[PDB]
Amino acid sequence: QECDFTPMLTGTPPPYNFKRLVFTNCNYNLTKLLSLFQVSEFSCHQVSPSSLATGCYSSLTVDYFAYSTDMSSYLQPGSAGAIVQFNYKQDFSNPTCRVLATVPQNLTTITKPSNYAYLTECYKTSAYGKNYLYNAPGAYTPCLSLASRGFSTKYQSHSDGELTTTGYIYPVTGNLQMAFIISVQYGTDTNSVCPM
Amino acid sequence: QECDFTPMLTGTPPPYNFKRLVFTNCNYNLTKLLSLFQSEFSCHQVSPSSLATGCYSSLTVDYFAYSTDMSSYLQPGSAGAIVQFNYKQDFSNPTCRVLATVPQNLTTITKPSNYAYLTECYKTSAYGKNYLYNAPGAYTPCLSLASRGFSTKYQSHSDGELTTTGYIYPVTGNLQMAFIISVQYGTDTNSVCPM
Amino acid sequence: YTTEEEARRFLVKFNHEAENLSHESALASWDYNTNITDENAKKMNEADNKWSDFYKEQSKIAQGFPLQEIKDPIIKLQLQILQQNGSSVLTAEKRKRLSTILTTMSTIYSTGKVCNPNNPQQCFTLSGLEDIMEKSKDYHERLWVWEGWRSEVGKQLRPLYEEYVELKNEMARGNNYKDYGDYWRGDYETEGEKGYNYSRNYLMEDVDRIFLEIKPLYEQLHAYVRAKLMKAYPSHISPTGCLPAHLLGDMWGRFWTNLYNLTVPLEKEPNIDVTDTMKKQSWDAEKIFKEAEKFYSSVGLPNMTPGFWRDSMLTEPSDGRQVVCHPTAWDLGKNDFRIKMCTKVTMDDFLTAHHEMGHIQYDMAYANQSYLLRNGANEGFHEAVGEVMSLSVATPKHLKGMGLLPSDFSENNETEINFLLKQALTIVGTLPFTYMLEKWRWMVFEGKIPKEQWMEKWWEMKREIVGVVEPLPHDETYCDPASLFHVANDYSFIRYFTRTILEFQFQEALCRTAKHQGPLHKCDISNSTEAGKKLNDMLKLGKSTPWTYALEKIAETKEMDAKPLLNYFNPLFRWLKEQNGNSVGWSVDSSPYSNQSIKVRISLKSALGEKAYEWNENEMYLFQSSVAYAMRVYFLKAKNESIPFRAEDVRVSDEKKRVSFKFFVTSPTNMSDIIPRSEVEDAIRMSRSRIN
Amino acid sequence: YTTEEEARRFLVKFNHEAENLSHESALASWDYNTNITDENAKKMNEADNKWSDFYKEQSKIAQGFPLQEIKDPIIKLQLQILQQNGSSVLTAEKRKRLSTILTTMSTIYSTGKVCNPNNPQQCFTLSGLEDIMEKSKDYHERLWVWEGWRSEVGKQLRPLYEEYVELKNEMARGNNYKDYGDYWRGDYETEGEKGYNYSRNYLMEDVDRIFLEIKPLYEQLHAYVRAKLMKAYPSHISPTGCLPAHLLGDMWGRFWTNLYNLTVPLEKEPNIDVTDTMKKQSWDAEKIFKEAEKFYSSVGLPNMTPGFWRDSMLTEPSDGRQVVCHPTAWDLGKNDFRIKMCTKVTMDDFLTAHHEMGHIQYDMAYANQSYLLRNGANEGFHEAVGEVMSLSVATPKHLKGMGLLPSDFSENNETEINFLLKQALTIVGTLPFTYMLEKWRWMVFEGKIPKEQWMEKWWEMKREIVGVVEPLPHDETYCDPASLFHVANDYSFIRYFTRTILEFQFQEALCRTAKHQGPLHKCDISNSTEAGKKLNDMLKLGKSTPWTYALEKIAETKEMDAKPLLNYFNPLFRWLKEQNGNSVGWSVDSSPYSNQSIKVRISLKSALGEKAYEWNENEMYLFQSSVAYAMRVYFLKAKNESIPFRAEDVRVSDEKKRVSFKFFVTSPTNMSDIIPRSEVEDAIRMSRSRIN
Ligand SMILES: *[C@@H]1O[C@H](CO)[C@@H](O[C@@H]2O[C@H](CO)[C@@H](O)[C@H](O)[C@H]2NC(C)=O)[C@H](O)[C@H]1NC(C)=O
Ligand SMILES: *[C@@H]1O[C@H](CO)[C@@H](O[C@@H]2O[C@H](CO)[C@@H](O)[C@H](O)[C@H]2NC(C)=O)[C@H](O)[C@H]1NC(C)=O
Ligand SMILES: *[C@@H]1O[C@H](CO)[C@@H](O[C@@H]2O[C@H](CO)[C@@H](O)[C@H](O)[C@H]2NC(C)=O)[C@H](O)[C@H]1NC(C)=O
Ligand SMILES: *[C@@H]1O[C@H](CO)[C@@H](O[C@@H]2O[C@H](CO)[C@@H](O)[C@H](O)[C@H]2NC(C)=O)[C@H](O)[C@H]1NC(C)=O
Ligand SMILES: *[C@@H]1O[C@H](CO)[C@@H](O)[C@H](O)[C@H]1NC(C)=O
Ligand SMILES: *[C@@H]1O[C@H](CO)[C@@H](O)[C@H](O)[C@H]1NC(C)=O
Ligand SMILES: *[C@@H]1O[C@H](CO)[C@@H](O)[C@H](O)[C@H]1NC(C)=O
Ligand SMILES: *[C@@H]1O[C@H](CO)[C@@H](O)[C@H](O)[C@H]1NC(C)=O
Ligand SMILES: *[C@@H]1O[C@H](CO)[C@@H](O)[C@H](O)[C@H]1NC(C)=O
Ligand SMILES: *[C@@H]1O[C@H](CO)[C@@H](O)[C@H](O)[C@H]1NC(C)=O
Ligand SMILES: *[C@@H]1O[C@H](CO)[C@@H](O)[C@H](O)[C@H]1NC(C)=O
Ligand SMILES: *[C@@H]1O[C@H](CO)[C@@H](O)[C@H](O)[C@H]1NC(C)=O
Repeated sequence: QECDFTPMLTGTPPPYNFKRLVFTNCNYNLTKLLSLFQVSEFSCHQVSPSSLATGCYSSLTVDYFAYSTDMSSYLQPGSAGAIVQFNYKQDFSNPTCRVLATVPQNLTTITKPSNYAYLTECYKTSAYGKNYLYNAPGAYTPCLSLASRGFSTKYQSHSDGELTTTGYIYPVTGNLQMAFIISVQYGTDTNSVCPM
Repeated sequence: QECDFTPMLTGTPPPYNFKRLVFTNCNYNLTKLLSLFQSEFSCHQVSPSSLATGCYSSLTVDYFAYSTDMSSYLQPGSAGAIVQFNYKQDFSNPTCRVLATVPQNLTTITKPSNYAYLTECYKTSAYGKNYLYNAPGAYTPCLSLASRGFSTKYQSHSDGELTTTGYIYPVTGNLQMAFIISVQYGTDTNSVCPM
Repeated sequence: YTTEEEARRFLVKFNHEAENLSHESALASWDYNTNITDENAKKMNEADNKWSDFYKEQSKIAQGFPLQEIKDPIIKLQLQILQQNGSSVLTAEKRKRLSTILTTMSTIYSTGKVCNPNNPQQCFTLSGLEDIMEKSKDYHERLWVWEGWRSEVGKQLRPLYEEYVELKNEMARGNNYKDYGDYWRGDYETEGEKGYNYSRNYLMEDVDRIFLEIKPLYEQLHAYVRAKLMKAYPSHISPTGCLPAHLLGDMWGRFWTNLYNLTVPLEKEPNIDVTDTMKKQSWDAEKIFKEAEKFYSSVGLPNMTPGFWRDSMLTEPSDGRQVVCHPTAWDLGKNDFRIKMCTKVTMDDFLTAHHEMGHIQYDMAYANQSYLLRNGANEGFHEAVGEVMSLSVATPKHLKGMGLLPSDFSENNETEINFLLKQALTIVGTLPFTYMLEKWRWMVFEGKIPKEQWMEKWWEMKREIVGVVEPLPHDETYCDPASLFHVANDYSFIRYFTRTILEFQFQEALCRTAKHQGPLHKCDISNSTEAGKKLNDMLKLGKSTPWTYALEKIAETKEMDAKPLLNYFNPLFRWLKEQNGNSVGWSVDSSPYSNQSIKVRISLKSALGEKAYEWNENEMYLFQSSVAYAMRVYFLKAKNESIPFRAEDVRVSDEKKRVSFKFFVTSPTNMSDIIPRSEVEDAIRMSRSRIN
Repeated sequence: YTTEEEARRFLVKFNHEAENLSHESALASWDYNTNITDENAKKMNEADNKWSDFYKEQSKIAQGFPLQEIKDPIIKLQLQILQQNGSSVLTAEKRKRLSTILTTMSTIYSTGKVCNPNNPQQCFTLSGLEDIMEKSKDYHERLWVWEGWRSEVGKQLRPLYEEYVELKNEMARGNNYKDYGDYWRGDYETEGEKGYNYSRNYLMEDVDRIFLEIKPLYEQLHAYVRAKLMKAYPSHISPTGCLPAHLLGDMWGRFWTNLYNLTVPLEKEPNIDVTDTMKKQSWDAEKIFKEAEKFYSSVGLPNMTPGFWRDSMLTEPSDGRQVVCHPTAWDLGKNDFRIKMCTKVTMDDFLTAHHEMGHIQYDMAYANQSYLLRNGANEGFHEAVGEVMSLSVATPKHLKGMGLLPSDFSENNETEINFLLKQALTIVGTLPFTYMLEKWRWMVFEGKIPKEQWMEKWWEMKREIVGVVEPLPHDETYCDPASLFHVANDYSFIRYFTRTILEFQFQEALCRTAKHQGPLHKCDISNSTEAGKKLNDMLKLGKSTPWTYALEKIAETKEMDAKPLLNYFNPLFRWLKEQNGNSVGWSVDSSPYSNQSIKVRISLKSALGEKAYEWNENEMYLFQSSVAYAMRVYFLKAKNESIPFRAEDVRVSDEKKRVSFKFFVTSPTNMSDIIPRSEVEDAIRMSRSRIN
């Protein structure tokens, strides 16, 4: 079998939502990886992409997230903004690679989402104060729960039980943009993704 | 010969200016007369149909650029400048007045830039200025320097001691024009004969 | 080989060239009046500057020609009109001073303001002040506002007006005229056609005789108005006294029409109201003009030039170029005519349109005469021609006969009385006022009355002729007569009287041709030609002839008379004779502040002589303060109130220097005192030699 | 089984629903403030009405809970803040009367106007009035305008303000507090325990000691200013006297900065001007904000969330909706931060943007505490946090080090002196005025002095502390102190003094950590983290703790002091010590109208006995009138002039009941110094017993 992610090109990407996919012993071509999309920008944690073309080791970690161009400046962890502790964790692990993309129109299978949405304040209410929860590696926004209801208005907020959530809705104009994360796990094993 | 006025469809009609057209023993058909043009005709108590028979002295065909609304004032019922200071509304043997709005089928006819009718042509004097009036069979005797032309609103110029002032009317849309048919009685050599 | 044909050549060189500049300048003025822009303003400036250049060069080159050698009156009139020095004989400094002071007077008049102590943060200008005067029905408020405006405007107009009159008299004297009054009188003057004798002096006695004859009708109307007014404001009008000035409805009293509501005999009978027909049919602006043209032509006058109907200002432009809606009849010359007005659907608009049509008809009817004679014979005909037609067209019978006002209306013997009263409340009300004002200005200018007596004479006159008495005493420092409009703009004010006589003078004579039967108010100018022929004969003459000849043409008399006027009002006179058949008249003594004042005449000076001196307008201050203190302590001793009586709280009255006069005290902030005699008498008796 | 957890649950309950409703109300307010439309008024009304309704229902349902049973201070603070009744114990009629009178006072202040006699048709409102005050350079005109405004506004504000203070004192008394002064003093400490003995009344002696300590520097500066001021207006300033009130260059005297042009040591050395670089580079509005964000992040504090950059008002709307440019830091909650201001390219705009960003970043740090505690600890910290950073950022060294202001500039030992003088003319000038005004308002409120002594106390005070003397004597009817803005809007007016002190307190305390070497004015907040850590430790507390605890956290002292302030000015003090080393101070006696008046000795009433009386007012009336008459006749005696002297041309002053007077007379319309001693002396000698 082949390590392919063909069904990824299906439609709307995950908005707080997250996914995990893994493969087995296989063979993957670099030509298709190159043909995936043109060069917009890629940043790797002191690992040359070329060196990654060889070596079958534990696993890869591919995920695509809705994002925007300018906010990639704040993507780099250098501040305590709400994106890292109150939204998708910027998990740090074995050297990884971050890629910014602007998908062209010819991939008609992809469906443009209505509007972007990233959380602002999800917390466990208390008596004296707010008692903020903070995202941690390998947690993926533990708040979840009532956040599945959705957002409809500016600074829309709702609380259930004793968890309260509120987020921000960003209207989308023009072509959309995508962010790709490729986190790597070393070591050769059955799960390992092999090159060719 | 045939009492035909083919060269009438030539270009710009006379603006004060006038002309004389006459013919001799001939034949003329009513079919072409009807085909000449489709708007309003008024004859001096003379039926147009009765004019289709009999050969007699002459006709009086003249075409003058004009406007439909002023045709109400065309009828002589006032001392407006059109009669005493512009083309005489000569009265003679019963005639016919016709209004027309010429179409664009025959491009030979040239649309004039702007209309022009006199307002004041007079003989300047010491106390007054001798508001002389037009008379039948005269055709605006002022003339002379009026041939220079008009360029501006209420444009005025005088030569010797004759003063002239006229009006310029811009034209919008299709031009409009009128006919006059003053026929002369009696059978003679120049009589126009029907067929 | 000169004779006077040289003058003929000069007049040719003038008339053949004086045109073709007025046209363009007036076109620029039209463009500015229709389009409000700065470029149009500079166009007007650059046109009028050279227009006046041509005027002044023509004048300076035409002065040298002699006058006594002219025999033909036609050319002599033009030469006399053209040849004149006027203000040119004055020095530059005095001319600029006169211009500056005139501009200052105009500016100060245009920016008045008055407002109450109660709410000082809000104040009004004349525009809303006149509305308040027109609508307000409070004795206190109206008297207050009138007094405030009078004081504020007068206090800042005394020295400027003195200088203006002095300079005007000096310049008039320097122009070979005895007085400025003569200079103003120089426009009505005219020579004689070997059987006419009209000098300036005769005008005064003519108008005096006319007023003397007209007096009785106004006396009766005044009696009725006084009888009616007491309904609104009891305990303010003496049965035989005059009326308060501020109660005449209008700001100054120049019109009385606003009293109609109060003098209506009864509200049971509705008046004429046919707005519905044209309001529901919505007559367009063009159709009213067409109907007016048809009416005017029905009498035989030539209809307007067809070229006019395009170039006009009949309707609202509907754009950002704001325009003013004052109806005007512009005569640009060279058969170029324009009427400027925004048109609505109302009867007043109808009559104003008819008035403007009459104006333009009269102006157009004459064009053959030379430029310099293109005016009316006098200052009255040009509006009289329009006014007579306006009066004629208003008749209800004609309106019924022309399509409107169906026959479903039966007039009675009282509705016409109401119409006559409405007409009379405006046609006759202004004559006494105009006569008084013109006489006062004439005598002030000529100089019989010295400056110090400027104001003491005015109120005497108002008590004598018109029949109005001041509400509060006024000292000399005021300048009441300059608070008006025409006074502040140096506009001759006598035309109105002659015009008011002339309308009916023409009306009676012209209707004589029509062979009417009933009262003159039922006359008509309906379909006919001979009347039109007479009118054409009257109008076409122009300024080439003396006006007395014009009157003789149709009036067939060398002088005016009030007999047609009183005849037109005969039913009104007989109706009023049954209402005030017992008492009528007035006494020039009574006044509102008459039963509430006390004489003060002690001959302190002449009695002894020592330690006292002649009154020097100063000890009055001591008396004012002393009596104010006496009143203060009188109130404080028992009444126990705090009224900080001021100095300007005692009203000085008529004076003779003979140690005799009156007064009364007034509250600090009410302008309407009660303060009965007893209180002030007790207060003054209480005090001691601290005062006198 | 209740303890106090019932309070805990009720607290959680309003916590649920307060934040959202506050959010909608605040976003509606912002929507109006951005776009001006009529419907927005209805939106705000329908929001705030229900918002206040929720306030009232929650307050009325929260009142019944007891207070003495609360032990935990954290919840006790919230309960005490919440459990407040105040004006609710007042009956409706007087409440509506208070509201109406407050609105009337606001309206009357908003529509002032003063007009000159020379041109009574031209005059101004407060805006152009202030412009003229700022630009004019004429002694006479400035004195005139100040006097006119004071008279006009004062005369219409006495009874209203008297009733206002009466009702306010009654309300405070009925609210269980001794006086309104106590009620205002019931804030700004309102705490202290287990380390803090201090109560409300101690603030009085605290401020007294602080002012006493600060006095000498202000005295020296006053000496220098007096020495310099005589250049402009000779023969008006006594060497040892005070200064005229109207000559302080500003409407009242709150700021002296406008005098800098006149006290410049010399014009030889140009000041700093680097507008050229930014003007030619044309920095975008966002560039300055980004640079300021970089600066602030350079100290370690967190940067603003990305969402802020989207919803903002950085630039001019360029839309028909008109907006005001007054900078504001709108804190809407729920991490919704917005800045409203119009951006241009100027240094003042730069520092204002820095100040606003300081405001917002301070506000952000404590968002997670609560709702009710969303506030500063006192009235001074909130502005102090911005002011300290604003002071720091202006240092030339940092500006040179950040990229601008290249190294082509060598500072000298005089330029920093000029900068220090510029700072001092604003930082210290307002302290005496603020202290005096606050003290006067207090003592008027509690009722120590009766109403009749207000104005006689005020000018004494102004002579004592600040060092300003009235230009012309003022009687009791005036109400000078009400002409200010903060007086007429019932705004507490103590924050400024303590804020100004705490500013430099924090500056020195924080700079201590940075380990600076030279004068404190050269301190910097450049790259560092421990200072940022201390600042965060200060800010994060919020209102949950006493402010004295915060000062201990940084200041490590339980009270304030002026030692850092005087230390910061030490170079200025030494520089000034070499200029006024001979004389300094003032006497509360001298005045401009001191060498001109006359003693006008007073005879005793008992000495007369018969025909004697106490004044009870109304009698200096007679004296003034009589002397005016005497002067009028005096000018006519030999001068032959016609000046119409009036009653209000005699100035009463320095009265002691039946013990003494003093007076001098002034011209009708040019009241500066006219009518000197000798003329009036001769005039009064001339007259006889007609006066007394
Ligand atoms: C509000 O947020 C601040 C953020 O500083 C919280 O501060 C924390 O305080 C606790 C002790 O109470 C420390 O252990 C943390 O390290 C602090 N966090 C920091 C400095 O980021 C504060 O506690 C919060 N308040 C509430 C009521 O939750
Ligand atoms: C201007 O022209 C008019 C005609 O348009 C002249 O009117 C004539 O005047 C003479 C005078 O003798 C009469 O006999 C004629 O009957 C008039 N004609 C008409 C048609 O009314 C008028 O006199 C001329 N004016 C001048 C000053 O020459
Ligand atoms: C000035 O005083 C007059 C005295 O009459 C006041 O006019 C009267 O006012 C009362 C009410 O105070 C009315 O009932 C009377 O009808 C008024 N007229 C009378 C008695 O003739 C007048 O109101 C006072 N002016 C002001 C501003 O108060
Ligand atoms: C009011 O009187 C003062 C005092 O005489 C006038 O001030 C003088 O103005 C002249 C103008 O040339 C100066 O030269 C004098 O030095 C001024 N004198 C003083 C003492 O300052 C002032 O002009 C008068 N004001 C008016 C409006 O007439
Ligand atoms: C007018 O002024 C001129 C020029 O000075 C002079 O010759 C003439 O006599 C004056 N009088 C009249 C009546 O024009
Ligand atoms: C008018 O009559 C008087 C008196 O007889 C006479 O002196 C005068 O010349 C006459 N005037 C005219 C213009 O005929
Ligand atoms: C007169 O009364 C009428 C009603 O009859 C009213 O409309 C009008 O305003 C009143 N005033 C005037 C000045 O006509
Ligand atoms: C004059 O009579 C004619 C003919 O009957 C008529 O049409 C016309 O309306 C009448 N004119 C007037 C003004 O009544
Ligand atoms: C406050 O006012 C309320 C309402 O009248 C009252 O019940 C309460 O006792 C007052 N006192 C306090 C301390 O709240
Ligand atoms: C503060 O100390 C003074 C002096 O001993 C004492 O009277 C007062 O009660 C104390 N106040 C507090 C709040 O401790
Ligand atoms: C101060 O002087 C400067 C020039 O140094 C000038 O531009 C300014 O208008 C003056 N006024 C103020 C109030 O600064
Ligand atoms: C902090 O250090 C950097 C090092 O590149 C320097 O450029 C910057 O100016 C420093 N910042 C301050 C505020 O001194």
